Amino acid sequence: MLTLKIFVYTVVTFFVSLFIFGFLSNDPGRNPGQ
Amino acid sequence: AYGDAARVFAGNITNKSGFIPYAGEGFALLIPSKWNPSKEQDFPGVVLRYEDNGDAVNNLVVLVQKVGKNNIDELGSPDKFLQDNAYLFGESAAFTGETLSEGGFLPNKVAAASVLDVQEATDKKGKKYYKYEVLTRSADGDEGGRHQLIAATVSNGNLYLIKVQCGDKRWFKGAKREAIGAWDSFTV
Amino acid sequence: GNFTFDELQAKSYLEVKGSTLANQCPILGADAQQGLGDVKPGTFQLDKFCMEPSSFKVKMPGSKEFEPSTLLTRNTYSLDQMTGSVTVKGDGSVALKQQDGIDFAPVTVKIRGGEMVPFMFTVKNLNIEGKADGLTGDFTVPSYRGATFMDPQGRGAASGWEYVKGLAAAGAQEELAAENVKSAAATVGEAAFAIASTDAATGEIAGVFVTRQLADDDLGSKDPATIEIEGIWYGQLS
Amino acid sequence: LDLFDDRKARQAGFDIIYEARDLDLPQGVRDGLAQARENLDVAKARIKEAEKRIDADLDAYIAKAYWTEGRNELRRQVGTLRFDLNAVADTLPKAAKKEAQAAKNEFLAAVEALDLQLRKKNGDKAAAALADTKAKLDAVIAKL
Amino acid sequence: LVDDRLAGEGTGKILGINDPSLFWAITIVFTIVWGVFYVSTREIDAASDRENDDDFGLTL
Amino acid sequence: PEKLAFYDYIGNNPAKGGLFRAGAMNSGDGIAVGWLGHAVFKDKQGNELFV
Ligand code: CLA
Ligand code: CLA
Ligand SMILES: CCCCCCCCCCCCCCCCCC(=O)OC[C@H](CO[C@@H]1O[C@H](CO)[C@H](O)[C@H](O)[C@H]1O)OC(=O)CCCCCCCCCCCCCCCCC
Ligand SMILES: CC/C=C/C/C=C\C/C=C/CCCCCCCC(=O)O
Ligand SMILES: CC/C=C\C/C=C\C/C=C\CCCCCCCC(=O)O
Repeated sequence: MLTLKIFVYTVVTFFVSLFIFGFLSNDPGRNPGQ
Repeated sequence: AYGDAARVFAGNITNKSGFIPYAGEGFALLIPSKWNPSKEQDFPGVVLRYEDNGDAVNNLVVLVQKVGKNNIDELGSPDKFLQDNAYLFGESAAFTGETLSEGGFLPNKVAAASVLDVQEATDKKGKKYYKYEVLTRSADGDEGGRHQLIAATVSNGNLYLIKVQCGDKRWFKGAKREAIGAWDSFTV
Repeated sequence: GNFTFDELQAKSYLEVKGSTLANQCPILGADAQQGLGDVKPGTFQLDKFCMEPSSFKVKMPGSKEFEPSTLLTRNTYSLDQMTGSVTVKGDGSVALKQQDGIDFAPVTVKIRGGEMVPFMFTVKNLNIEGKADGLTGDFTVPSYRGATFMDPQGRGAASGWEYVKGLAAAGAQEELAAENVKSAAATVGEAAFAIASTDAATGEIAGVFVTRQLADDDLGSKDPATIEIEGIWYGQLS
Repeated sequence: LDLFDDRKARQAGFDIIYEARDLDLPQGVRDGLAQARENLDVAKARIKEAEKRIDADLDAYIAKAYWTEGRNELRRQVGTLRFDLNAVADTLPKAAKKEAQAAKNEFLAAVEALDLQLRKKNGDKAAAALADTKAKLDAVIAKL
Repeated sequence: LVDDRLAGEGTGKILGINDPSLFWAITIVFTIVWGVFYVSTREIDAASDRENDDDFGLTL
Repeated sequence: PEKLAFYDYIGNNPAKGGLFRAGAMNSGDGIAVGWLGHAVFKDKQGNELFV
């Protein structure tokens, strides 16, 4: 059961870190406006 | 037509005591105004029955039975009189079996009655009364128990008895006032 | 266990809460004498008598061997805070009787085939006697369900329909006469206790137990199975 | 049904729960604050019982390191001590009631210190605080 | 007892960490993603054809 | 007549069926074969009772 908890924690933190550091990567500049 | 004007700008309420007086054949009592007449005759000798609009558990009934004795004490002691008239709380005749899985009940018993208070007193006229206060509990335990108020007397060779029922749930929510008022107003 | 009475009382509710330490029985210290020990013969007041099971086995009706089971109802299967009386004789015979306390806890387990087997773990009205090596007795097992319990279709013993209200056309339902009758009758079980340690300084005892009883029958609508429960127990004499 | 004699239950306090729920009665009557002020005998008996219980049971629990039991005892039956002390001290002259209030404040600060030490799970500090609390309670009882 | 369990629900742990392995997993994954982002954040900014001065960003 | 008795049956009442109860009434209640008789209920004192 501890292995499942470790695996789920790893997956969740991976996806949340992806979300955070993707929205930190100059997101407002990705628009078609001139 | 009628011609009666509407009671506009009237600062008085016609009835606010919460009780409606009743004059019967040899007895009188104050019936709660929020109750309605009923057509049920559960006990022998029923001459009056009223039940609450919001709950049929709250009710009162008046029994006038024929007896030989001219006085209430000749029917026995108050404990003996209550023991003889134990059918007023109903019977568990439909349940025919043995069980041991009840909460606070004797074996093979799904109901019980706790005699909380007994009293013997005489009215202003000089007629003796037998007053009881019981709390009957069920195996399932609906309403958290039922409160039974009984006042019995004998007049002109007939036994006059009143039983007022009120669920505990309504009893502690403020409906004990009407039940106690109806119980204390029984005059013969 | 792995904790004594003093160690348990030295904690806080906020520290015990959620750690499953409230579903366990205390063990004795190093001062405990083996067996009966040096207890003066006489009748004591039993208190803080608890029994913590450590294994459940189920023998299905039609089998001659017990089978392992997996618990499904979490940490709710420990009887604790029971009170009674304990009498010790000069020869060594001990008699134990249980009067009050939390002496029952419903338990549900699953077996190899996949069938849930509810049962009513209890030592209600325990009456055992014998030597400190082993005490053999019996107890009463009340019905799993009460008399006022109503089944999915609203059929109960002391409250509910006496037939199937859904099937209106079938006037008598002679085919369903078996399941329309509910009986919350009680049964009995057997126990075999033992004493392994005793501390006469503070009046504490401990040992092991093995009990046999019957599963539920859905108010007389099933054939009960036999379940064997074994584990440790603890009590205080004063 | 089957009759049972429970007429002695009312003498055991059967009407406490029903009186506490009576919305017609004032809040003081429901909470029991009116009865204690009317009858100071109950307040005096409660104060004496609280003092005796504090002494004996606090000694026993701190000796055996029963922190939860000690705190619960400090707030199970002693739970009306502040109200009882206020009620008793309100029936005294100005100077006497002022001295009683000062002594009660000192005693309450002592109890707060003892409870803090019991929560922190100290033995010697809790024992010293308990001795001080007993002394202060004796002083405030003698003042009243 | 009959079986074994983690026995951690309703306790009040920081981020639900009862074992240091969970802390190690969280920290390692976060650090890896942060390092990958940190290497490239210089190149990403240059796609706007502007320097990251005090006037940078989406402004109105 | 048994016909007159049979006409006095809520099973033969047409407003007692269902939308997805397919088939004839013989498939839901069974084929009637005889009339049991008029059931008369009496009190312990002899007074008649009606259901
Ligand atoms: C022993 C541990 C340790 C290590 C390994 C480092 C290492 C580093 N520090 Mg220092 N630092 C430490 C302790 C440590 N520090 C402490 C305790 C403080 C508190 C005062 C600081 C304060 C500090 C500041 C304020 C700054 C640094 C900076 C740097 C980085 C400069 C190189 C860089 O520009 O590449 C670019 C870096 C990356 C692309 C990351 C690549 C990923 C590698 C693996 C990073 C190593 C991460 C982690 C610490 C590894 C632990 C090792 C252990 C598990 C075996 C480098 C990652 C500078 C930095 O660039 O900050 C981000 C910076 O400005 N450090
Ligand atoms: C037009 C009106 C009509 C009426 C009133 C009747 C009346 C009767 N039929 Mg006849 N019948 C009809 C037309 C009609 N039929 C037609 C057109 C055919 C040719 C197919 C038949 C062939 C027929 C047979 C083969 C049988 C009858 C029988 C009967 C009796 C039983 C009724 C029953 O159970 O239906 C129940 C009907 C339903 C549950 C369907 C109702 C429609 C619902 C609301 C919607 C379904 C739509 C949905 C899109 C379906 C999806 C399908 C899929 C998902 C499963 C009843 C006296 C039975 C009998 O008793 O014979 C002695 C019998 O065996 N009928
Ligand atoms: C705070 C920094 C935020 C940075 C930006 C984040 C952007 C959004 C990212 C995604 C967020 C949603 C998904 C999160 C999934 C992982 C979390 C999870 O499931 O934890 C679930 C775990 C459950 O942990 C459980 O713990 C138990 C014992 O307590 C047992 O150990 C269990 O086994 C264990 O699972 O809970 C936590 O990890 C606690 C999280 C506490 C967070 C505190 C945040 C404080 C600062 C913010 C305050 C405001 C927050 C919002 C309040 C208002 C909301 C309407
Ligand atoms: C990167 C995302 C991964 C996707 C893979 C998809 C599904 C994997 C599913 C895992 C859930 C397993 C649940 C049961 C765990 C074992 C329980 C046990 O101890 O028996
Ligand atoms: C090179 C030295 C410089 C900096 C290092 C400083 C501090 C490191 C301290 C702690 C690292 C481990 C953290 C563990 C968190 C708690 C885990 C748990 O709750 O089990």
